[PDB]
Amino acid sequence: GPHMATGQDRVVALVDMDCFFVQVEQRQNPHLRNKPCAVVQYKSWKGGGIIAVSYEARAFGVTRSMWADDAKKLCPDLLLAQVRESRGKANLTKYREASVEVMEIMSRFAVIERASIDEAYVDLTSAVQERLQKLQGQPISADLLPSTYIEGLPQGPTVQKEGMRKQGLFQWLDSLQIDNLTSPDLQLTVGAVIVEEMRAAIERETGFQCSAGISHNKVLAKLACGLNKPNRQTLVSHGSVPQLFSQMPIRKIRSLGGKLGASVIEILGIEYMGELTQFTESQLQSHFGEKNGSWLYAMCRGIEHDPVKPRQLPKTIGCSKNFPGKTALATREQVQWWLLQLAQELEERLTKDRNDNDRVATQLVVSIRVQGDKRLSSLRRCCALTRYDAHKMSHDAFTVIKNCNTSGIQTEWSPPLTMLFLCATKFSAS
DNA sequence: ATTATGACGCT
DNA sequence: AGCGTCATA
Ligand SMILES: [Ca+2]
Ligand SMILES: [Mn+2]
Ligand SMILES: [Mn+2]
Repeated sequence: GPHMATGQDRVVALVDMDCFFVQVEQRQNPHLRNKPCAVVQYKSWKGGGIIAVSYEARAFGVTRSMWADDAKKLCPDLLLAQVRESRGKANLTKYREASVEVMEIMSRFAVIERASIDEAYVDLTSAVQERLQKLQGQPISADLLPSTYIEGLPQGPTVQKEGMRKQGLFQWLDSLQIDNLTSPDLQLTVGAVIVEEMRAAIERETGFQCSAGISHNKVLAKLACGLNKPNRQTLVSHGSVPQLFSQMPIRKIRSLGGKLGASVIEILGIEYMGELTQFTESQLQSHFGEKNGSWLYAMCRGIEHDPVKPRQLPKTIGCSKNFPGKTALATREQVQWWLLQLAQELEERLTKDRNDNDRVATQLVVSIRVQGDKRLSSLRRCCALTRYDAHKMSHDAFTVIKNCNTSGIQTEWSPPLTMLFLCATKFSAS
């Protein structure tokens, strides 16, 4: 009872941009705004591969991973924007730079953890405490939460969407104890007020809309964020977790979308996150290991302790290209040319990074895939990265992989290469 | 013939 | 270190 940790010590948010690469292209080209549209890379093979889709286009059934030619079958008026191509490959610089815009705004409010190109976690615990003492114990108006959903509400004893949102919010605010500076529900609510402000700032200063989740930890904040996309934010309280989890497929929780999650389902014979509560911590540890078992035992009760890491910049800078089917590299001159292409983009990004961020990478990782291998990567070798020079890096990369050539002829490369990857790692302050 | 990334876990 | 898992546009 009195000693049962409830994992309600923190306020954590996850902010995720809506249809992010699409919004980047729509800002640039006003003709794409408020239209079914998607972002595509390459074009020759089946119209190119879709990597982002506007909500108008999702209404037609267009999804990520779809070939654009196939997407056009569902949505003949689908508009497309192409990823830039430089040095023979897709170049994602525009989206990386747009990401920096958003991350710098978020950093004004709190320490952030960059979790992807389009999302970051925020630990708002301290900011909430500050805002609470500022408020001087006066109630929180619904007007301060104009885009917030309270998950699980309304409930108990209007047929429009916005009507339902306000009803739930009213019920929530009506129940709040604003006299208690330590009530977790109140702390989450103030957290949500700050996130409204953060999200307003992002939209004002970039033109980009986003969604957000506010809860007591990262996993719940991430889950919350997706519940009412686009352009809305969702508060998932500790108390909302039993009902929420009672019909929540296990694969929906971050880190359980793959083999581990499938094993939880198969081994335990369950489907929903809430069903995990019936197992002892030792039982879960027996099946899924010490770390996973403890994590599952607490997570199915809404509790997780993974900190928001103070890290706004990516830890690695990498350049990758596939060479599918018949385009696989079968000559040494081919392999060397593409290593140079990759190394030149890497040099460009590394030099910008050194100037912007006062650091230098010290290790070069080289990875390849060979025709036939189901694995995404076939071989990964590291060497020293001592100078930001594309010609040196590409020569070094070749040196570390050249023994993979099974061909007796050194001019030929066998078996052909279907992927090259160069990654700079192990940064030090400079 | 989704592709281009990027973090973190295991041994 | 090299490999695997899981994740996101
Ligand atoms: Ca997003
Ligand atoms: Mn995202
Ligand atoms: Mn997505």
